[PDB]
Amino acid sequence: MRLGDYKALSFACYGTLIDWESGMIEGLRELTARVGTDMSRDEILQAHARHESRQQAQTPGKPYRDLLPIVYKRLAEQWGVPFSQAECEEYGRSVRNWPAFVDSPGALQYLKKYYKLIILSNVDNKTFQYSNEKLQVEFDAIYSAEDVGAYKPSDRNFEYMNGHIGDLGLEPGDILHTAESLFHDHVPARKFGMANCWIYRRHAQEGFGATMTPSHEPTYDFRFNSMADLVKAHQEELRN
Ligand code: NA
Repeated sequence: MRLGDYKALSFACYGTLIDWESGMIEGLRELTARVGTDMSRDEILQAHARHESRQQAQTPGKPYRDLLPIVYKRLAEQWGVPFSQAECEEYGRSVRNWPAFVDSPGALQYLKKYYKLIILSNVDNKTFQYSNEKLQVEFDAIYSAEDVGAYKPSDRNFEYMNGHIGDLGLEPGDILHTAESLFHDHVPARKFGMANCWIYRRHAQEGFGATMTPSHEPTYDFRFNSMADLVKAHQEELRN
């Protein structure tokens, strides 16, 4: 069972290629400073994961940049600190500052040589253009939550990808779904019978950070601690 068996990789973006945990810690810094209970990073991320995934279910058609402001409000109210709508809206704009993992641009450019690259992302298209600039690769397709009308882990996102990859000359069995989030990506990927590759960005950390804690952890065909390690295993495959 080999990385080279696939014509395409489908990538989650935020948490896999973009360091959204660092990004949102920064975007929430003013808000969490108001709380002054000195919350740990992961408590902030997990609190965000809860309000984000629930609001994504509540208003699946809402652009991510308009959804995160509601998450900010919910966090502020849960934590019991004051806030303004203007801060909420600004937090939804902060995605465009969320930094790439440093191995992402180089890894994606390497992978581009060997695979069509597909994005399957919990994001709106306007926001994602900024992330794509940070990533410095051309994607063969970008299937976003805005396109879909729903957020991962909804079935609709994978259905929407499967219904469009024919335009790229692909079938679902050609695609290795590559992602960090067990909850958003690997549970549904397995439900759709996709081969999957877990980029275990949190290998040296505890718990699931900005993704919901899955009750039934999914299997995965490949696992690597980083995009760099995915590339390393690929180069090794070609050596053999
Ligand atoms: Na994403």
